[PDB]
Amino acid sequence: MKLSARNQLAGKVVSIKEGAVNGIVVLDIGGGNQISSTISMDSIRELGLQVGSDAYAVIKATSVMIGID
Amino acid sequence: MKLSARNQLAGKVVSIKEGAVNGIVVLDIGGGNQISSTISMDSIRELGLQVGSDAYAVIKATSVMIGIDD
Amino acid sequence: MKLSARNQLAGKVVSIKEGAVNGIVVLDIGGGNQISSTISMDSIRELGLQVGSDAYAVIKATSVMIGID
Amino acid sequence: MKLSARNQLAGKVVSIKEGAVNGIVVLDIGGGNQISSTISMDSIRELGLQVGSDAYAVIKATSVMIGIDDW
Amino acid sequence: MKLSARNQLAGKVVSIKEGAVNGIVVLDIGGGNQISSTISMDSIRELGLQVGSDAYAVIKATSVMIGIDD
Amino acid sequence: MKLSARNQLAGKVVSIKEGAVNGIVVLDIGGGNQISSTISMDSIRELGLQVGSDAYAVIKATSVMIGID
Repeated sequence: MKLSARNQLAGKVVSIKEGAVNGIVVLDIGGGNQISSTISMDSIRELGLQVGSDAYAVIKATSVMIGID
Repeated sequence: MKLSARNQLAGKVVSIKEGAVNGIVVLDIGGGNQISSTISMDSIRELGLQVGSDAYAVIKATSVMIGIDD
Repeated sequence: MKLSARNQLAGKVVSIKEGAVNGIVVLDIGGGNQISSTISMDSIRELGLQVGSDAYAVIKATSVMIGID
Repeated sequence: MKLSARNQLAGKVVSIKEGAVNGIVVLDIGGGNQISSTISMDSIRELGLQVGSDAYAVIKATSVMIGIDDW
Repeated sequence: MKLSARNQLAGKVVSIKEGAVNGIVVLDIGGGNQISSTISMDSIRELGLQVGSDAYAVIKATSVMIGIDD
Repeated sequence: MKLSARNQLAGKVVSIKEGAVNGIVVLDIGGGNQISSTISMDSIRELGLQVGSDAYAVIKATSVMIGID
């Protein structure tokens, strides 16, 4: 599928924290940056994610805030 | 403040699209990646954002989905 | 791409209201249900959406509340 | 209460997966579609939800993305 | 309707900024605190919101971040 | 950091329910209102949250719905 979400950042899975109904996936997206994603365990299983998998961090623009020092 | 949001990514403002009550800020966070943020125009003014400003893209972990190739 | 979002509902575009930076797309997903989506105008153009387009309403499970009478 | 959320879709609870502080509720909203919801266990209990309960999937318009096949 | 959203804060409408497809509603919830809401212009009209209207700010718990000083 | 989030509500922590990857923090912001926040356990620990902590409820404007009687 092609998605409206303005942010679709390729990266490699660095870690997966398995929980009860959710888990947290950490992706290395390059440039020294990592992104953490809290999603359903069903989705982690259905996408076959494991440490080392290639994936994307997907974020709708209305979910992104801006901060300054 | 220090925020619980797991994602706080430093970058430089590449463009700002001004709208009616919202605008869209694009940040270059390095590594060839950019992040687009849709926030209120009031916040854009109050934070003093301009093209070239140093800023952060801040994203709660529960807002991030994972994708894989087809 | 394939997405973790638990909700990916097929439907056809019934209307698009254009704004300044955002627009509102209404999708008929059948069975008398319609979904309204508020997204960037850039995405609306990039996905080539028009009245009648086939599309999907995509919703992260953590964005769905449950209500009762 | 009347809510601003543009999406308020009636359906029946088909399943509830209990987690630690959250659970996942699945609603059959008709037309062969289901909606899955991740909400607090406290709310699942307070709303008295069970398999067979009548409910609504409530989604703010700004939370809905659009996808296409792109073929 | 009854909603699972764990946050439902009564207040009075102090201001409405109209936009193109969205507007921004500000509620006085008391104690010197205000809540700003970015919602569709359709909802603002359909709910009959005006300066002075009694209303509620409704927020899903997964939408709330926690911050601290320093 | 300074954040674009239009809602930054001072309060004191009255409860913490720990989960597997998330926990739920309840902040009393005065006037008889309490705000519940579902965030990662990592964040709860990293912010040093305990009953009695001074903190802020931070909410993006696009996450706030309006309801009426």
